[PDB]
Amino acid sequence: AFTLADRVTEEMLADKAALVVEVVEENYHDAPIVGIAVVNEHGRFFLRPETALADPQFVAWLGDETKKKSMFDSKRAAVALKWKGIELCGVSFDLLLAAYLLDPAQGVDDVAAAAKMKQYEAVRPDEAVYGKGAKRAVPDEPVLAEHLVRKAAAIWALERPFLDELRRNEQDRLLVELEQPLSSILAEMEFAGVKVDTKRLEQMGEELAEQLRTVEQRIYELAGQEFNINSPKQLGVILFEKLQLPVLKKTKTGYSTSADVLEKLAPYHEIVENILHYRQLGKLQSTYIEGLLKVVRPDTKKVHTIFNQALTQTGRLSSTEPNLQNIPIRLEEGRKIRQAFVPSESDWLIFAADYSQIELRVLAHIAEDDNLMEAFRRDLDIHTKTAMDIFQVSEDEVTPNMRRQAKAVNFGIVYGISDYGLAQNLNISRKEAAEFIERYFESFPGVKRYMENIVQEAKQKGYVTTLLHRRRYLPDITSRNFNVRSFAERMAMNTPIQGSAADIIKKAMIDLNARLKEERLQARLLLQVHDELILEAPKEEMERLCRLVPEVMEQAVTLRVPLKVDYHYGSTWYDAK
DNA sequence: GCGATCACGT
DNA sequence: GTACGTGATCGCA
Repeated sequence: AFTLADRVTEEMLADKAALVVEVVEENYHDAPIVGIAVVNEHGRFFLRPETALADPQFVAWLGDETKKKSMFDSKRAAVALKWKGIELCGVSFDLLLAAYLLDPAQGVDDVAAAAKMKQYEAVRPDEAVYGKGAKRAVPDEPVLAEHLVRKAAAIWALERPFLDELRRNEQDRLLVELEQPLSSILAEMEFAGVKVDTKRLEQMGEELAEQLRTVEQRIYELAGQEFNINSPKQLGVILFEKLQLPVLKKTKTGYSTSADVLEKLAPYHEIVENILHYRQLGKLQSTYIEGLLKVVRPDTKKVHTIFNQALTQTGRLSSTEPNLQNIPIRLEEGRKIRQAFVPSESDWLIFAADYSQIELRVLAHIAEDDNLMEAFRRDLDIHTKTAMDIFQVSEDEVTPNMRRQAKAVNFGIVYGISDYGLAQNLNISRKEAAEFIERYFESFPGVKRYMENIVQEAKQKGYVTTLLHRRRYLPDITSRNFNVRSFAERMAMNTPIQGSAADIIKKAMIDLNARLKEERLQARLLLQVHDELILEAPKEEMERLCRLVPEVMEQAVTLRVPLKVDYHYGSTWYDAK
């Protein structure tokens, strides 16, 4: 049983405890704390938050680094407490991050899922307690208090077996020196948020809305009819039924209207280019203008993203509400959305720094391919150099299309694309793509050795690892379905590359955070997107940041090839280019 | 109201 | 067809 507590007592404030600070709303920013449980050597306690969070001794305990707490998803609680003006310190074990590191494919999203990994089932899944979707609801205090106490008791019971397995995997330092410190840095970044120029966004959205209606009127002209252009079903009836355009690709219920297909239907009818333009404009208007404006807080005029640290199978961060990694990077108005992201104070600027080709540099290091390593030691343009070797031409003989094809081979490596995906990316046959790949391996035989050796290692051990000992289990590597086996082989090759790059960026973030405080700069980390870090800082700090940030990022790890960082600053994220 | 499906940005 | 997140439509109960 447990103590349903009236007031905070001294025995609730031991120097080691499992702690539950429950935030039930999915978006925890400025969200209610619905209850608190503490389990320690003296007992098990449920506290009402209006009581506990108004208690000086309990608040002092929360903020005391020397009182150690074990938790699940400590960042959710940290941020919810930041919005109440309360600091959470001393979190020495995060069970969500521990479960993530042990097996990211398990999907661990609550205490019960993690507990089941160790045959502990005396805790319910959150979904069984709070309900799903519309029916979601905080239950009565007796049901709530038992749930929170069972979650804390599970965290209390599970710390030792989880830490023991992490230690056997050589992942104990990964948890304690990388993922957990990063969790606190991410909490600060989310809480600070990023200032959005909403008038600029609304002005962009008004541009699009008038452009969209011009294109949309033109499409109804060439259609001889009005129809929902945003319905791929109705658009198929207009294209392939009414206008009798060739069906080149089939979807599983009707006709494909992908941008891939439409670009090749373009010579046949003027409607097609107008559909393509409508699709561009409408994606910007719906996903990025209206999408962003919906998640800007009117109190702060900021967006406060939520970074998901325990989701991807490579170790990269993901982010939501908004997903600021999805912001377009190709077109002109694509990245012009980034004009809307501004410093949060007068006379501050945005500073952005990004790793140049970190994935291919990591590959050069892991594969120890002499040709790849030398190209980076000479700081060559890697796509031009790849074209030179594959086609055996001098630099001045590399045509733009040759460089494009080499760049597509290189991107297929960074992102693990199939050779059918290479064919599909280059609009060539599978046989031609295969010959492309063999010429690459003729030029980079160390990369070929690495690809063969890592697949054999994944088959032997059952998993692959990154430079900082993240692992990914690959049970499909021995499957008899060719497509299932092939995807697992590509993941064996890709995860050490993408996940080691993720490791390096996370270590750079931790090193940068420490250096900024050591230097007593006001500069603050705001975002991590792709291979880039974004900060804001007083304009009087730019010259110092120009030396400090690239140095910290370049020295985060020592590889057989240099790490290279490009950096810029400006009055907006766009202009930090 | 929720799930499957399509499309598009990463 | 890499890692993912989002929006729109559709057609269910």
